[PDB]
Formats: sequence, structure tokens, C-alpha cells
Amino acid sequence: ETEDHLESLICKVGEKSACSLESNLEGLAGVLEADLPNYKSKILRLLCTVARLLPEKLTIYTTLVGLLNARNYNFGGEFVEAMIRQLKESLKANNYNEAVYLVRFLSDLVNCHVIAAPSMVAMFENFVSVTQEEDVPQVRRDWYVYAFLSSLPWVGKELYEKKDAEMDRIFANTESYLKRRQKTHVPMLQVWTADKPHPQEEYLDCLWAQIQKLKKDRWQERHILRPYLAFDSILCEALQHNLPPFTPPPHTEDSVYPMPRVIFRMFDYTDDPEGPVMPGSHSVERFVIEENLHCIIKSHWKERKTCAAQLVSYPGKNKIPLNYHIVEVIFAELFQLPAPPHIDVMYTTLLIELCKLQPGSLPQVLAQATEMLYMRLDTMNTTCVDRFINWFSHHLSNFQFRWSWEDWSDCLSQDPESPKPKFVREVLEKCMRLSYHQRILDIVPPTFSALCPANPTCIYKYGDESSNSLPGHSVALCLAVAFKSKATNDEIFSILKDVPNEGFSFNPLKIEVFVQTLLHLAAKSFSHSFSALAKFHEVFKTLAESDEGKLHVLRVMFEVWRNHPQMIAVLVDKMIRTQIVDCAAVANWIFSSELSRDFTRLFVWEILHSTIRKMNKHVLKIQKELEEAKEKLARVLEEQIERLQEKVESAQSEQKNLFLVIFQRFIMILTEHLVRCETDGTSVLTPWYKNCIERLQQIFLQHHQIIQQYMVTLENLLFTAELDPHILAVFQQFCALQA
Amino acid sequence: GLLKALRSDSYVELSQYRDQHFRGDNEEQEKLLKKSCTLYVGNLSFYTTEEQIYELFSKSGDIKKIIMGLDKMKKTACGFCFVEYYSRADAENAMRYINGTRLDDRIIRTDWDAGFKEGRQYGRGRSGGQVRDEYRQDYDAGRGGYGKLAQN
Amino acid sequence: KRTQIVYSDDVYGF
Ligand SMILES: CN1CN([C@@H]2O[C@H](COP(=O)(O)OP(=O)(O)OP(=O)(O)O)[C@@H](O)[C@H]2O)c2nc(N)[nH]c(=O)c21
Repeated sequence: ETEDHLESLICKVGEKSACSLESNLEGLAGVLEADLPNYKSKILRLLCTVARLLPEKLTIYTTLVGLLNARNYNFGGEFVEAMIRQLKESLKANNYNEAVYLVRFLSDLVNCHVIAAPSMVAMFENFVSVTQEEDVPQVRRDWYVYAFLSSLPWVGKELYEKKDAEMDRIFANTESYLKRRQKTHVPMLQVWTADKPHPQEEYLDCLWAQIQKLKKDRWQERHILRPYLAFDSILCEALQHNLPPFTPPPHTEDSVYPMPRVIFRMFDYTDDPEGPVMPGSHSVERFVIEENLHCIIKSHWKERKTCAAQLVSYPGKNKIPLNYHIVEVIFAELFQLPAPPHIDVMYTTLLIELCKLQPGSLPQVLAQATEMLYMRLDTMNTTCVDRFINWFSHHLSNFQFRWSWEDWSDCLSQDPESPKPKFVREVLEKCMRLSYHQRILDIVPPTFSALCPANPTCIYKYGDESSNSLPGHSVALCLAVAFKSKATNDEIFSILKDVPNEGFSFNPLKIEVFVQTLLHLAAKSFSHSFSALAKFHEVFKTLAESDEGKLHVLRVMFEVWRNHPQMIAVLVDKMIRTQIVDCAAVANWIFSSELSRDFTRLFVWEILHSTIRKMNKHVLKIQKELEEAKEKLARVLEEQIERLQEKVESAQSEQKNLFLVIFQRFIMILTEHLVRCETDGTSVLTPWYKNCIERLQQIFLQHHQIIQQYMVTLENLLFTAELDPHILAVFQQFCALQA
Repeated sequence: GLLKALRSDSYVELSQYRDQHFRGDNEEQEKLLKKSCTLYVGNLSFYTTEEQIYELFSKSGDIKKIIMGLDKMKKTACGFCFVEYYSRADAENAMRYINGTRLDDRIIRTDWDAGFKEGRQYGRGRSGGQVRDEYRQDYDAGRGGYGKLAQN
Repeated sequence: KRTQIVYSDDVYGF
């Protein structure tokens, strides 16, 4: 297995070693030249792969290719050909994020005397000329500019020496493009609206400023490792290659571009005065550090111990406060809008594994960050706060819920609906769900017991202390007796006949005594409650066939379990899956007046989004049954495709009506608020409004791909010019994500 | 094209364990484990609720069923459970990021299971609890006390 | 510190 040996050698160069990086590269270059006779095929494929999947070690592998080009010109040429095939093929397949790494690899190959500087400037002329294409999306133009600008920390000096006139032109066109760019998306993607202590900048504005500072410093930067500089002798005698002319694959309607981004920023050098000086926001050093650290996480996300190791052992030309960069990059990913690159839970565990490797330094940085996140809560986007709450609570559960709560005493004098006390309330609630009510009461100071969650107990309407003058009290007691004694569906129905009040089918008291009682007797656990819903499923489906029946099941179920939101969430989930209720019912229930007082609480939105997700998966499932049965025809069954096509259309329709309902109810209550505020002259921006407008924002962020299907209907019928610009802004922001 | 080092996914590999009461070949058991969406969950507290396991294991995805590990005799929780997910991907993520973290301050340990059948919820040790709880010498407040030999 | 619950014999479309 020389094939496997070669992969392992190529991967292992650049990692921690007793010898120098230069020595290892020279050595490996020798070993690979020797194997070119009968492993050229393999070595090309491997180096093309590491160009695409290991951008974090870019300059190690460009140097390697440069040394191989010196010893064998023809090998260099085939590699450069393969890279261009790979680049064109990546763009064709909408892998724009892989394509950047390929563009940077080619760029830095100029510094290795493998590619002629003229070729690279010609390619970048064609990239920036995409800014003059007419009737194409901003996000297309953006990407070609970003691929250019983000390559310059590596190759910017060499190009601006060899062709300074041609680069000033490119820069001119780039600058005038950036000046006329629409920034509508920015408030939807910022983690904080406040521009102090750090503004959350738009990604291209920031990169531009970084490249401007780099240029002002004669293209000199203090971070990128450049192994090729120590092979100046060998690389200068090597002959260069020319890239073909590049024609960007033209914009089709099947083209899909990266969403714009906003750069996360919480630290500067003042947050670590003892340690090495942190590169500033507007330095390319900061860009390159964070880009590599993000890329390391991308490479090793599945292996939490490996990932932590690779981050801690990140090399640079100069000393940097690495623990701060690692923590900042992690929260940048976790709080990214619309969504993180990886599953949220991974970040919790990655930070644990980092604390394990760096127990003397990292935990203090993490606690310092946690302090700063809390103090900046007043303008944090709600979507990000939910994540902050879920991380912090889960983190605390892995370290004995130890936290200096009195540091956050400033929340106690504030309005309970303000971000800080709300944050603390929600965290403690989340802690309780991982622990138990008493444990959480114990781990906080007595000043904080006003913010603890209440005891998660059942509320039975027809219990001991309740008077027997309530409607259907005598029927409830009969149901209690029947349920305890293994009664059947018919016997329950029979008992429910003795209850007061198509042609007329919905009785609110039948539902009320049935639900109150059944939930009470299965209140022992989730498994018991689920078993009860299964056993008396036929009674549920008859009582709640009506749409007002479904809504009333949820109304009663809430009145029972309002102290135990976790229970509500799992019951609503089971009721949707067993079809007691439907998505539409849950949507209306959430915006109902009975939930009015709990509307700004996490659990409401956990339920909504969970409900939406079930709907989306339902449609996907039915869409795959259609696709599968069609491929069977392509190779009786034609009468089964017509039934599935009917099911897809009605499923897709249920999905669409779900979103339409949610948007209508949002538009209604937002308008109600805005009209009331223009009448009274009071502040629009209350805590309730902050939550409500940002929860609407979240529907778009979390489900942009599905909602893109409904653009024509939403422009024409819901989000029209008639709407208050406060509400319409959100929809315009949503449109900017792929405009 | 891919690199072996990056394809590495060691938290999702099969453990040493096999179910000895499994009606079938070993090759037939591995075939099910590689397709499973069900996880055995070890080293829980006896006092850890079903509702706590739901909250934690929900962080990797949507849970279909939790089957608590029960004492065969007493039918109380004896410190394991099963968690079944709707999708494989969500179970893989639990194995990657929930595996080896804390629940009621104990390092829980997850493994792929071949699938729930009746009787598998019950501890297979002499005394009713788990086999692991009989031979052990240590004192463990969260697992009854001393092991069942040294108790009585 | 807390009370264990006892589990019954009988406890185990869209
Ligand atoms: C340790 N266990 C225990 N277990 C299951 O949980 C139930 C009770 O386990 P147990 O009493 O510890 O039995 P046993 O498997 O003999 O334990 P062990 O071999 O550790 O001594 C059984 O259904 C058993 O198969 C397991 N299931 C899987 N998939 N993986 C595992 O590591 C384990």
C-alpha cells in the first residue's frame, strides 16, 4: 500500500514535526518525484484533493507543487490543467465555497513560480468584469469580487509588482461596484444592531477595508507562512505555466450563489492585554486567521478531539492570541445567520474538548466571552439569543451548574421583559429541563429565586379543591373511574353522551372533560401520556374532527400543562404526528389570546418551528414516493402516480397555507402595534416588538428555501407596498439573500 | 475525491459489544447496527428522568421513542435506556456530540443498538438490574449504592 | 435525592 502511504505522507507534511517544514517539504518532494514514473496519476488526484479540502494548509501544498514543478515541468503543467478543470466543474455544480479555495491555490502558485503573473491578472480581469454583466443577481457579482479580493493576501504583492497598471484598473472597477451595492440584507444578518463596541460589518465592506490597509502597507502582512521563500534558488530556475483564458460560466436560472454574510466581532487587543497583540478588525491577518480556523472546523467537525487539537496547534508566522481567536470563531459559527455551518450541539462539545486541552488558559477566555455576550444582550438578535441560551445552559450542565450568578445582579432591578433577565429566566428553565426543579433553586442565590422556573406540575380542573358545581364535574369523575379500570373507546364515548352544551359536530365541554382527565391520569411521564393518546386515539379523532375542536384540544391541553412547557411541546408533537391536530391548528393556537402572555417565551417558538419542520418533512416524503414510482414507469402503476400527484399537490398546499397563516397573523399583530404607537405617540421599539419582529425575521431565515417558492404570492397578496415599512423591510431583507 | 483523514468518523464506529440474546448471526447483527437509528445509553443515574433524556438527546435531532431501562423485578429505572430517532443522521450526531458528555453530572456513554424488541428494556443481571451493577465494588450514590453482591 | 417512578406493564401517519 504505497498508494495509502502516499496519501498519508502528503497529509502529514505541515503537521507538528521534529524537523523543519522546509526539510520535510524538500524530503517529500524527492520521494514523490521518485514515484512519478508509476504514481503520477495518484499524486495529481491527491494534490487536487488537498487544494480543495485543506485550504487551511494552502501554502504548504503550493510550495510542494512548486518544488515538483522545478524537478518536472510537465507534471506542473498537468496539475495546472487539472485545477482549471476542477474549478470550472465546481462552478458548474454551484460549489462556490470550494471554488474560492481553488482560486486561492492558483493565486499562491504564482508566488511558487508555477503560474505566470500575467495569467492570474487576466483571470481576475474576467472575474471583476462579472460586475458589468446586466440583469444578474448581486450575489453572483459579489462572489466573483470576493474570490478576487480574498486571494490578495497571498498573491497581491506579486501581481501589483508585475502588472501595477492593470491591477489599478481592476481595483477601480471593484471599488465602483462596491460603492453601488445594495446593503438591504445587513440588519437581517447582524448578531448585534448596536455599532459599539464593535460594528458587525458587511463581509465585502470589511474585506475591502482589509485589502486597502494591506495595499497601504506595500502588500506586507505578518501572518501567512510562506515556505516557498526558503527555496528561492530552486523555484526561480523553474519554468512557469500559463492559464487558459477564463470565461465565467454564465448566469442561468439553475445558478445558486452564496448568501451574503456579516462578520462576527466581539474581541479586540484590549480584551487580552498580557498576551500577544491581537490583529485588528481591518487587518488581513484577522481575516486569514479566522478563515483558516473556520476551515479547520470544516475539515474535522465529526472528530471533536481531533478538531480541538488542530485548532490549538494552528501555526502562524508570528505569535497571536490563539485562544481568543478560537473562541471568537466558534461563536461566529454558532451565531451565524441564517444558520451555523454545522449542527449547533457540536459547538458546545468542541468548547468542552478545548477546555480539556488548554485547562490553564481557555476556560478563563470562555468565561470572559460569556460575560461579554451577556453584557451586550440588549441588541442581540433573538435567533442568536436562543442559541446563546441553549449553549450556556447545556455547558453549565457539563460543569455542575457552577456559575457566579451575582455578577449578573444588574438584571434584577430591570424590567422582567428586558433581554438580560429574560435571558436568565430562559437559561434557568433550560437548566431545569436537564436537571430538576429543586437543583436549580439550590444553585442560584436567593435574590435570583424570582427568575427560577416554576415547579412543572399538572393542573387538574376537576380535582379535590375544585367545587362539584363545575359543568360536567360528575362526568369527569366517571371518566376517572373508567380510565383507572382499563376502559375501552366505546365505554368512554358512552360516558361522554351525558354532557350538556357536518350539521353540527363540535362540543367544547366534551373535549374539556375528556382531555383534562386523560392527561391528569397519564401525568406520571411522557411515555404514559403518549400511551394514553395512543389508546384513546379514536376518541380524540372524533372529538377533534372539527377545526375548532383541534384548537380546543390545544386550549385545554395548555390549561393543564402551562407550568411544564416541555410537556406541551412533546404533546403537540405527538398530536401532530398522530393527526389529533394539524399544523394549521397549532399556528392559530400560537397566535391565540390564551398564549398572549407567554408569546415572547422560547417554548412557543420551539413548538412553531418544530411544527413547521414536521410539515416540510411530510412534503419531502410524499415527493420522494412520487419520484420513485415515476422511475419505475420509466424502466395499474400509472393509476398510482395520479393518486400520488394528488397527494403532493394537497401536501404542498397544506405547507403553503401554513406559511401564509403564520405571515397573516404576524402582519396583523405587528400592524396593530404600529397603529397604536402612531396614535399614542409612544415608542415603537418595546421589548415585545423586538421579539415579535425578530421572530418573523426568523421564519424567513430558518425556512428561506421553502419560502422562495411562494415569492409571487407573497409580493402580490401579503407583503405589498400598502404595508407599514417596518414590516415590509423584513420581507425586503429576505429577498436580498438571493437577489 | 476525498481524504481518508477527513472521512474519519470514529465516534460513529461500532463498539466491541454485541447482544448475546440476538436471534441471529453476527454478520446479520452488524448489518442492522450500521442501519440503526436506535442508541443504547449507558451509565445514567437511577434518578434521571425520561424527560431529562428527551431534553438532552433532542439536541441532535427529533426523537421517535425513549424506552427506559428497568429493573426486571422492581420495574424502576436501573440506569440505561434506548433512544430511537426518526433519521440515521440525527442518531449519528448524538454519537458524535452527546456521547461522553454529562447528564445529571455523569458521563453517559452511547452505542448503536440493533433495534428494540420486547424484554430488552430489562436488566439482565441476577438481582434484576444491569450486569455491570453486580460485580462492581465501588460506592455509587446514583446507582443504588454498593454492587449487589456486597450489599446483602 | 428524588423519587423514582414505577413503570406499568402496558406503557410500551403524518
Ligand atoms: C451494556 N449494554 C447493555 N445493553 C442492553 O441493555 C439491556 C440490559 O443490559 P445488561 O443488563 O447490562 O446486559 P448485558 O448486555 O449482558 O451487559 P454487559 O455485557 O455490559 O455486562 C439489554 O437489552 C442489553 O442488550 C446494551 N446495548 C448496546 N447496544 N450496547 C451496549 O453496550 C449495551
